[PDB]
Amino acid sequence: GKTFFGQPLGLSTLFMTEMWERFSYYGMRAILLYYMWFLISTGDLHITRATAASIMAIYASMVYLSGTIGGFVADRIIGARPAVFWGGVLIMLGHIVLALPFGASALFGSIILIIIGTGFLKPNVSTLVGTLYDEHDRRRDAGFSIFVFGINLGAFIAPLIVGAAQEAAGYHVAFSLAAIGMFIGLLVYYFGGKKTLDPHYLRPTDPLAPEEVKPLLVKVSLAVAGFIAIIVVMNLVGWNSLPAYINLLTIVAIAIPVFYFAWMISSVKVTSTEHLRVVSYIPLFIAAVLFWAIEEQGSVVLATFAAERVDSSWFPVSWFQSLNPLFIMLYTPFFAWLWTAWKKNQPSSPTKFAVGLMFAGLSFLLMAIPGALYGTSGKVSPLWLVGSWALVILGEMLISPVGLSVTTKLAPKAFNSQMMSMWFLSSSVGSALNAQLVTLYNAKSEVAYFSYFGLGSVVLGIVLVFLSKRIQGLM
Ligand SMILES: CCCCCCC/C=C\CCCCCC(=O)OC[C@@H](O)CO
Ligand SMILES: CCCCCCC/C=C\CCCCCC(=O)OC[C@@H](O)CO
Ligand SMILES: CCCCCCC/C=C\CCCCCC(=O)OC[C@@H](O)CO
Ligand SMILES: CCCCCCC/C=C\CCCCCC(=O)OC[C@@H](O)CO
Repeated sequence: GKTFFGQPLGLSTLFMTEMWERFSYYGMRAILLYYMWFLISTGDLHITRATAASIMAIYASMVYLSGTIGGFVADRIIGARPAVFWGGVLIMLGHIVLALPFGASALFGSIILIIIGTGFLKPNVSTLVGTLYDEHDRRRDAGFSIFVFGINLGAFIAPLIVGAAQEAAGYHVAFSLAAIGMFIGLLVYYFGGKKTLDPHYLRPTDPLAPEEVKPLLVKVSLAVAGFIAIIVVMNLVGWNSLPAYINLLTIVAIAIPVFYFAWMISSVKVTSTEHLRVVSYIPLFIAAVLFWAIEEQGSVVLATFAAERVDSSWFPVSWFQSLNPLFIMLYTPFFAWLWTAWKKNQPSSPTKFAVGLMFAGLSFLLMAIPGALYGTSGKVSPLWLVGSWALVILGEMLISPVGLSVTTKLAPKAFNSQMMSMWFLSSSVGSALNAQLVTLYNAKSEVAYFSYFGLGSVVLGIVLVFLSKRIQGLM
């Protein structure tokens, strides 16, 4: 019968829903940094550009960290389908706040709404995609491959459309276009989900038991009281600046995997065999952190280079952000044929982590060339950025599909659900690491910034190549 490229027609609803949410999110990311530059130039925002770059990095870090909790909220409390809807309302509200005739006072309110909203939506839309296929359906992998296609599709047209609207009608209209994009998504999701989505997912599939309610309430209350207490003593000591808070969220985002790691490597009930699998995974987790740190600097550091060091007079600078989802859509049909046809001697999944990290380092090493040859005073060809993005995404084609499968294969049965978080949390730690590194990038440190962090990523990819045989053997 009639399908959506061979899959049930319910996929088209979740295709549209996530395409328009990625449209709203990445359409905002393409102009949010430049919007902060504008507020700084008018004296309305009293921070430096290095701090504004840190905000962008720690913003993304909290979004991924929020994406590790929304799955628990839906599957236990509110339900997957209500989490996508109300998550989308919070995202729409976040963009509406920026569309209002406000300035810097609306930045923190808008950021919180999108952080909470994205955590409810992104994990539970992927969850609803799986619910379209009863088990044994081998169309599942092809359906998710089409789902991620709409993800990249929305991330591609958003910087082009939203960036052009900013040049024509200003920032407030451009931010309203992002809110409208989320509005189109909730329209197709609400009315489309009422026809093809299973009504069982209107409630939590694993609701709380009566004896589970009180301990969960105590657990979330102690974490809030402690986090509030940490903020209290900061202002008393005097560490009450915006870089001080960003450092706090940097520490709490990095301590979560560090505490989870020390919590896992120390337990006795795991015995020796599965204990080495956790130790051997540490070189893999740190490599994912370094890659996602480089990949997420495209919307921060590379966006700064595009506006200041590239002669892009005939088009909006924010259009460079479309290069990241463009190469993904171009690389996917090639790598889809590659991994299946390469039956002879396909490299191990740890090696793909190493080569993926080396290519992310080659992307930054490439960016050090124009500043060393021409200097940092003038403008260079826009082809330097399209070559940098081409390299870092080649590293993503090797790391992103293999990444989650690596953590699951090395995960002991007692750490499985927690090990899965370690993979998703590597994106939050990479952006948390960026919140400190992007401050070092400026006009006079361009060549050094790209050289040291680029070579350091290449060297650490060489080290993983050596350690690849030992880690694959444990699998
Ligand atoms: C449910 C619909 C949600 C979408 C709401 C869309 C809101 C429409 C318009 C408000 C934003 C445009 C206001 C433009 C403005 O005030 O600044 C003037 C202009 O020069 C700057 O762009
Ligand atoms: C997402 C809604 C806000 C949740 C904030 C976090 C507060 C912590 C736990 C939520 C309170 C528990 C509500 C669920 C509940 O009472 O279920 C009871 C029933 O299912 C079993 O007796
Ligand atoms: C599948 C693996 C892909 C690897 C691609 C490797 C590409 C090799 C060389 C690209 C040129 C290296 C950068 C040097 C360069 O572009 O300088 C040219 C510049 O001086 C022109 O004015
Ligand atoms: C961007 C992803 C992080 C990759 C870092 C890999 C860790 C290995 C080496 C890091 C370079 C250490 C020296 C860096 C440094 O001197 O900091 C200042 C530098 O930015 C000069 O402007």
